[PDB]
Amino acid sequence: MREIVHIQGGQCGNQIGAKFWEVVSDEHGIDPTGTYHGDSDLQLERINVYFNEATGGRYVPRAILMDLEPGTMDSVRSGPYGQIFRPDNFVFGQTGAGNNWAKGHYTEGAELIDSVLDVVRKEAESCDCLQGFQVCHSLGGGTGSGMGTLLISKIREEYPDRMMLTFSVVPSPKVSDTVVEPYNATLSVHQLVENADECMVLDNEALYDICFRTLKLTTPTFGDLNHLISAVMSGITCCLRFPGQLNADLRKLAVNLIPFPRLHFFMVGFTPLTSRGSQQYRALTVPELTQQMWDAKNMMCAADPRHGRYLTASALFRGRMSTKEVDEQMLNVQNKNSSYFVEWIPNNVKSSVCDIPPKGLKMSATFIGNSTAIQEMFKRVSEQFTAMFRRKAFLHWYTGEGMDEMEFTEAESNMNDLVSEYQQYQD
Amino acid sequence: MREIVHIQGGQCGNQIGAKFWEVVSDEHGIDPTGTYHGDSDLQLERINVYFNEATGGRYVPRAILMDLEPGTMDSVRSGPYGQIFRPDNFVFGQTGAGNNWAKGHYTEGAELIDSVLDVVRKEAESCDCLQGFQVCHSLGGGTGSGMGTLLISKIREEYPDRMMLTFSVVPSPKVSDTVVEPYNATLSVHQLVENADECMVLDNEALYDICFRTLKLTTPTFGDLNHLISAVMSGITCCLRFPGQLNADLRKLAVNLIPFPRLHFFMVGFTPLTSRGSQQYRALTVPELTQQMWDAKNMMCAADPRHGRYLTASALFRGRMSTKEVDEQMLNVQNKNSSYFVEWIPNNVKSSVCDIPPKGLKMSATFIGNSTAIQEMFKRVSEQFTAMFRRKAFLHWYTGEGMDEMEFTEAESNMNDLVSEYQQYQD
Amino acid sequence: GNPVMPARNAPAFCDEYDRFNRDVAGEMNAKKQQNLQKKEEVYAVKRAEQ
Amino acid sequence: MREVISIHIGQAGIQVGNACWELYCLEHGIQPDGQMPDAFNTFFSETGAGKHVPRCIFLDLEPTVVDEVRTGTYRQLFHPEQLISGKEDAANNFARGHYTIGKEIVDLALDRIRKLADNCTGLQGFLVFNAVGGGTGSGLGSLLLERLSVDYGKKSKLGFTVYPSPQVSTAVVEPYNSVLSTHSLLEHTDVAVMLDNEAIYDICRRSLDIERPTYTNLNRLIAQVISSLTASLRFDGALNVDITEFQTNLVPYPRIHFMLSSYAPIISAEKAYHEQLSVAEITNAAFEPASMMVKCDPRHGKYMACCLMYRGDVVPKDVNASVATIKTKRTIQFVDWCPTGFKCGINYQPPTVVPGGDLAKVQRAVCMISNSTAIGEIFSRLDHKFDLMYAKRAFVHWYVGEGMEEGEFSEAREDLAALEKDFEEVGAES
Amino acid sequence: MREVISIHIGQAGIQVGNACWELYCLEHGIQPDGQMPDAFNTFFSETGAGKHVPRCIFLDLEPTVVDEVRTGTYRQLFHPEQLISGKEDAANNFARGHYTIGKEIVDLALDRIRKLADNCTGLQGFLVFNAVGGGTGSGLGSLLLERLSVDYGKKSKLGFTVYPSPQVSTAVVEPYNSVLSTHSLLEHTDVAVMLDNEAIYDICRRSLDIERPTYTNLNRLIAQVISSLTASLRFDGALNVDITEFQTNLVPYPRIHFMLSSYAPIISAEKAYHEQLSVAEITNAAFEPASMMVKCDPRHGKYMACCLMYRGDVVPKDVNASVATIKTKRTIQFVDWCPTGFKCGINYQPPTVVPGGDLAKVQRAVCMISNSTAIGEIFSRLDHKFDLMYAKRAFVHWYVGEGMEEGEFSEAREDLAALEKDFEEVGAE
Amino acid sequence: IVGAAVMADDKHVAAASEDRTWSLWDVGSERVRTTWRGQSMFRGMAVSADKVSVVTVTLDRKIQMWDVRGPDPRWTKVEAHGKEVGCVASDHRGAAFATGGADQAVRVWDWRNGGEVGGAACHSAPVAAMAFSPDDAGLVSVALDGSTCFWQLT
Ligand SMILES: Nc1nc2c(ncn2[C@@H]2O[C@H](COP(=O)(O)OP(=O)(O)OP(=O)(O)O)[C@@H](O)[C@H]2O)c(=O)[nH]1
Ligand SMILES: Nc1nc2c(ncn2[C@@H]2O[C@H](COP(=O)(O)OP(=O)(O)OP(=O)(O)O)[C@@H](O)[C@H]2O)c(=O)[nH]1
Ligand SMILES: Nc1nc2c(ncn2[C@@H]2O[C@H](COP(=O)(O)OP(=O)(O)O)[C@@H](O)[C@H]2O)c(=O)[nH]1
Ligand SMILES: Nc1nc2c(ncn2[C@@H]2O[C@H](COP(=O)(O)OP(=O)(O)O)[C@@H](O)[C@H]2O)c(=O)[nH]1
Ligand SMILES: [Mg+2]
Repeated sequence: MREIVHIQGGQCGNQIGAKFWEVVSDEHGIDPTGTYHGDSDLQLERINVYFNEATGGRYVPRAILMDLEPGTMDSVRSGPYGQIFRPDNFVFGQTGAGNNWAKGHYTEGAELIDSVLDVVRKEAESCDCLQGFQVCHSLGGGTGSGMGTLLISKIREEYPDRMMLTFSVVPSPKVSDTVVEPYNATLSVHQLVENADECMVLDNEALYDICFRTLKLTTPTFGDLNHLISAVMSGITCCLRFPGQLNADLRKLAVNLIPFPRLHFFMVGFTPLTSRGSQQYRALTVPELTQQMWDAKNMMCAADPRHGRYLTASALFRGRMSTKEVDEQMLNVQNKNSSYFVEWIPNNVKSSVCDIPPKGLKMSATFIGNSTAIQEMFKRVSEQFTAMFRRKAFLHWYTGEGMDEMEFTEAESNMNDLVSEYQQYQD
Repeated sequence: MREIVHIQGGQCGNQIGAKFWEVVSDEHGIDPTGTYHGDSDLQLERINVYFNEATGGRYVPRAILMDLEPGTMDSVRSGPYGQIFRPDNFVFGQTGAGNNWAKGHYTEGAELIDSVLDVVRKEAESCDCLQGFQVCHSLGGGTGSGMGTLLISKIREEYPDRMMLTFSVVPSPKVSDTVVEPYNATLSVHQLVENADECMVLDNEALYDICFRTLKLTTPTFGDLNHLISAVMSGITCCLRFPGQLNADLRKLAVNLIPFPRLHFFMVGFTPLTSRGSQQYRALTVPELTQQMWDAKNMMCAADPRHGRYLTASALFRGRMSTKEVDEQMLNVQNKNSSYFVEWIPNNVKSSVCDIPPKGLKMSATFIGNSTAIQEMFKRVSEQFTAMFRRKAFLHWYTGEGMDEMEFTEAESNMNDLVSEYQQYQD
Repeated sequence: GNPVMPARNAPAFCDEYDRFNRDVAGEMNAKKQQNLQKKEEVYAVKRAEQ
Repeated sequence: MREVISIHIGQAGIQVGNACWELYCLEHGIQPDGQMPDAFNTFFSETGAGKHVPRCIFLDLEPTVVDEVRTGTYRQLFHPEQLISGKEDAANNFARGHYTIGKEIVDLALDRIRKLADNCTGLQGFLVFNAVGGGTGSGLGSLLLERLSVDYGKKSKLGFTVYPSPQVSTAVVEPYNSVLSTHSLLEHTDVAVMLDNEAIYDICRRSLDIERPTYTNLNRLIAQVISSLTASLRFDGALNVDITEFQTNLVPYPRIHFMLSSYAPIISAEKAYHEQLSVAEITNAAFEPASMMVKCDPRHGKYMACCLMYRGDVVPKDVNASVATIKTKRTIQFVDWCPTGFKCGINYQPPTVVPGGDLAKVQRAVCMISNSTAIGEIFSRLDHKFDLMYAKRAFVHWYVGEGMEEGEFSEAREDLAALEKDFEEVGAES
Repeated sequence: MREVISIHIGQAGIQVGNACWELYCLEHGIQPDGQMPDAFNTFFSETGAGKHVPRCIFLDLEPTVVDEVRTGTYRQLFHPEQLISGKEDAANNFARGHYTIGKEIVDLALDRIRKLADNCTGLQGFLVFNAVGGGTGSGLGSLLLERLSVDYGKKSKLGFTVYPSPQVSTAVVEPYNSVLSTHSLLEHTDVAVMLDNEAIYDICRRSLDIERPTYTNLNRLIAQVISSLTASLRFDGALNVDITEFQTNLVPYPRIHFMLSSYAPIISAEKAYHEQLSVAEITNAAFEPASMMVKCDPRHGKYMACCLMYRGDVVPKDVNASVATIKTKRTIQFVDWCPTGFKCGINYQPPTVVPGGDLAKVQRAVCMISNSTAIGEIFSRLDHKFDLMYAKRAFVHWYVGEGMEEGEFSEAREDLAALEKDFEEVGAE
Repeated sequence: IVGAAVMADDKHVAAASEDRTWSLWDVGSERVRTTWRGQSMFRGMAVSADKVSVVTVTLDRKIQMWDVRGPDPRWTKVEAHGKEVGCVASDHRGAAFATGGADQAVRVWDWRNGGEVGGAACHSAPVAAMAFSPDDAGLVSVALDGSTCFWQLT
């Protein structure tokens, strides 16, 4: 009876949850209309984690879709699997952020957060024993970045004892969609280290590389990249929804991953990825899920895990597998390359087995990694931000909303303290 | 009640052991299933010497089969009478010696020598009183030679008062199955002198002489050589398993055939080896057994008994016979050619009469003879060893496993110690 | 199509009935017994050939 | 009349308890519905007419392991109030299992224990199943064992606890929760039997020829050890042994109450046809270091006291010959101040095999529960892992903010440090 | 379990690889689609249910031969990312295949090798296939063999290299690529088996009466040689010979690992009826110099050690009787430090006949791989061609400009010169 | 509870519910005889002539016929994979067997082995009921809407 209240942030958050709620509905056997056409009783036992019982056998998500431009709301609602969401949960603005982190956080965020926090309170008070609020948003834009992280702020003093599983895509070194990406990312990380409980870091440039290399799909869209993050957002809360030989919910994962309160950014990955030319020639076994689990190219962050030591790690195994093969493979990855693992923690790897695999798969696993290698992606965004700020570039668009330049200096301070504290555990 | 523990090593020992356990279980009346189907009561009186009674009346042989190549124990399961063996005693390796004495004795054989001693200790303590340990293996190989002599060294140190029987096949004069035979043969016989209580030398091209000249087999199968070996090994343990007028176990044979401790290398031969064409023309009588027993072409070693004088001898007679007429053949063979018998041992021949003949055969005999002519096939191997070692050829595959060149000079000098002490009795 | 979902002819795929069964020890016991019976059959065939 | 109450704490305890009561129903012929088509008194309570309810409580804070029992094949067996659930799990936190979310469920647990103790006339002891590596098993197990010591004095409590293995483990804060649990199971648990997952995986891979062992195949033989322990409570025998009688022989000193367990004839179905299982043969295999249920090498230490549990066709003569040969064996060793060392128990019931299981049908069995000085290296290895984590203050902020103070780790390690030195002090010759 | 990982490098590597895997699908009954309608474990790895995939990688810098496998008759047999292709070829340049373009593609090669090593339980060796006359075989074959020594230590590596002919060859810069390859495969390959195209040309004309043979005809009976020397692991026999057994019974010294090759019965369909293929005749036919796979004269030198691998209906008496006659002949000569010089391996599986091939169905076959001091005349003849090359610096600007320093020409020159001295001193009595 | 039927004797009842369970109980001593479990929730049961089979159709589009002794499904058939499978009933002679699904179809099977005899599709809505005439002349099989269907047995 530990439920999850989902928060959707901006353009990226609405589309990433348009496909996320499609996955778990087909996983739970819920049709696009909303009735239960599922075929067995393990689905019905845990629907309360994500959906709500309604009249007539309907199942509606605890999804609070919120943004500042109604165009994204029209796309998700009119598309397939768009009728499951509650119409009154479709709160939205009219002006739009316009890539301005200050606008999404100060000027037009003010008259919309009070509207969306009432939907949060209505959703959170109705359910019985909260586990945490899951939020998916972006750090490059302003609709889901400035307003999304302020939703994390105001929800934190109101519910401090609950979890906060935030998913954040970050700006890329290789390809930049917007110009103010270094400004919006660094100002959102400052609000994320102090407020969020644990952070799962995603990025677009790794997802293009994963789809090109592993999946052999030479022209990815936003469709197949969104379905990869949806395949992992399901994997984190897999043990809540289904029984297993060794269960692990969100607070199992936080205590075994972060040793210190500020080291709560992670890297994620999904194991059984294969190209259509390679499906008939690959066998699903725990030895080969494990080797694809720890591969550097399989991870979904720009930071190469070979550079930085793994401080802690966890494994979310799904399917019918023997726990000795889970235990021996994770022991084997600790000893063959012990130089890649931190020395003042023995048995860095957490493991847990969920007895229900995802839709159409024999076995699957989801990796979470607290590595010190992720300091290089915060550093790279930081050096993007410092180059712009020394010449006062694009700051008049930010100082016009009451945000003085004094807070930019301290936003870089703990930005550099995050990469300083990650570096001193590496040595 | 005087139990014999059989241990087999390598491809040769398992193939020798497979034919050995077929012959013994046939004359005991034991089917490949495991039950008893005999027609006489004499078979069940002394059956614990080779077979352990199990639940349900099944008899399981007291055999420990070892090899570093795992596919060879699949060949003994595939062979007939292959399901009588206990699956627990089938200790197996993974790598394989590959005709290397050092790989079987130090590097790769050490990881398996703990489990072989584990089942030998379990098997010895199960029976009431041990009578000895019987091993059949090779000296030219790497597993039967390397891992075998380490096992013989280990079980002699742990169990010092128990007898030792090595039916070790030795490299051939004429044609050799492998190039590195003298390296393995000299190192094996160095460990055999101070460990084996008595050794029984067999040669493959002496067995081919039996199958061609005497048995008139135009195309002898490789398993037909093991039939001749199994006929002898069943004959050495004849007096233990069956009553007779004059009984003689393996210890009474040792105390009569071994005048001095290091001279424990014998050559043997089974007597009534007749072709099917000449089966009807030969009278199966005691004098026809005796003179055919002492013939040079019967003996299964490349060393000719005519070259050097007999030191001692042993005869093991089975069937309906007369004690006087058996004994007068032994006095006659010591006087008609007295130059081939040593002078300071009167009555060089020991004889035992057993009352139960082999199944389907009216009367048989087995010879064991300690001769000073057996140095001809040790000086020959020393001739092979001194050629290869002087130019230090084929040695990097031995020195890479830990042993140095000084261990080669140990076996070279100790080989030349045995042929020195044999030679000075020929004079 | 669907990226992580296989294509109905792969070793990775399960039916909707198959993905919700949970007897790991039972299925491994059944596989062990079937493998031992098949090994006995292989040994019998090799014995007949020899 | 004789009865025991088997309490199960956390994810490990319920899955052991699922396998335990599966085998207990087969031993007494009870169908899973609870109806049998006087040997059942120690475990089951004859309720009304034709209904047998187990004497157990299944408490866990996480619902997911408990509702599987509420839904599965054994849902009709257990009384609905006997299975105790909570809203949220302890989440690998000893402080959460002890202080914050363990206090609102410890009061309801004693209520079910009191009503179960009122039902049984002669209560013989308590069997606690838990894992010290987790939060609910260690933390809530600490609170329940603390309350049962105050509430029920002098009563036996038997610690069948699961312990972190040296090389194989599945959580990061297992050194923290296990050291804190050792501060509690000393002063409260009367006799504690260590259980280690990796030693069973050594048994499952080798003795049973199961290449892929899991927790279900693990628990089926752990359920056999506890069933073999209580065999004389339910069936007759030549030399009956009771729960309060193990305490009079296996703990020489009050602070030495850790037991190593072993089960002798663990043979698969296909291997059982050839092997002859004699009483002397299985007794030799019971003392093998590979056949121990905890990752220890008992050759390292000296045996203080040993107890043997024979089931099936065992005459009292071949047990006396078997213990004579195992006493004279040089590779085993007994401490000099305990000249006799053995306690022998014989039960006439052959062991029962679970359907679809792994162990073969056998006529004889040994369950050895032994106290040795090789259990010191269990605590020494955990002390090294705790000190290596506590030096740089890792994961402490989770424990501190959930009720504890910082110095509670110093008390628990210093308590375990005294538990390290007294094993060597007792085992030293005089 | 016994397993090998066969890596194929270069145009000769894929073409022999495409021919040998056709042969390996015939002994085990594997269909071209990949479905069989425990002996197959050493070559084909069981993935899922019903599918058997080869344990090979096909790496080549030129994508015009790799896609032929990807569009030919064996599209469904191979795992598609096992076949590694490149943008452009090494262009007969050792320097290009070792320094310029071979550096980026070797990382993908070790990635796929790491998958194959972890998948199979027990390795037994790496089989290599390359032509040292070409840029990819010399260059990329060198860099791959450098990596396998530092990743998988003390593991046996088997060399099967197509070596340049004395008389007729298809390259001009073939002295350069061959010399630089032998400097790297001396200390890396544990077993090296030379193969010479004009020797196999001479076999096809006489023994097989094919007046116009192509590369397809040459690769088929080369595939029979590789299949015979691995036939003992696949099929049970009286005298099993292992991959690890080959090193321990053929090389007396760690730098002398070059061995000849000869497959004994090479008979067409029409000639099979008139020839009584007895074991004494084929064993005598194996030691005949015109049946050797390398254009060398073993009468000039002396055999250091020999190996014999027998397939089919061979009893062990008449293999011992046939090698008894061999040791008595004075035309064959043995070194005085190796009196017993044979290793005999007997299997019970007759060789399989390919559809449309020229080798007829036979009962008994021999595969003779032997070390000899006459092999030193192969390197000495190519010593003279490289010295004529490097005397006035022809075709060097393609090498020096593409990464490598010209000092490595003399370093590989001196190494093969020491190898010439080493063969001439081991043969001295 | 979905399906229920008296036995051949009046002393015993049988039932089949949505808890993935079905059972045979005693009227006199109101306690369970034995309990059979399944892997999906049931949607109907029927009892053949004289004890030989008890058949149950589930949510997961499958028909499972059972023998009362030897607890294992004697024969399971996956069928009508378009939509759900709704209701069943038994012939009194024990030679025929009706099946209805959420498809537009009705099916006729045999108790010994599943062999399709019945027609393709007449009714509009998903099925709700069955039960052949006591002389095997016909079958009134009814849909979910206001539609009844009369069938003559071939
Ligand atoms: N012997 C045995 N041990 C188990 C089994 N399942 C889990 N464990 C052990 O339990 C540990 C996990 O901690 P637990 O105490 O079970 O977790 P929990 O009971 O859910 O407690 P919380 O996680 O705090 O809610 C693992 O390290 C295992 O060693 C089992 O089936 N058998
Ligand atoms: N026996 C045999 N030899 C071949 C075959 N294919 C190529 N060769 C040899 O290879 C030589 C040509 O050089 P290769 O190594 O094949 O050239 P490559 O592999 O394409 O390497 P690059 O030219 O750098 O791309 C020829 O002289 C042949 O002797 C073949 O199918 N069978
Ligand atoms: N994976 C993924 N990324 C997206 C999607 N839509 C936008 N993005 C990323 O979001 C970044 C810009 O965010 P933006 O659309 O401006 O967020 P907004 O402020 O809500 O409009 C770009 O770098 C995109 O790569 C999507 O559907 N999937
Ligand atoms: N008489 C006989 N000799 C054998 C048999 N098997 C092998 N040999 C001989 O043993 C020698 C090789 O020993 P091998 O089996 O390779 O020993 P290993 O490699 O150490 O296990 C060869 O000379 C064979 O002639 C057999 O069944 N009977
Ligand atoms: Mg838990």
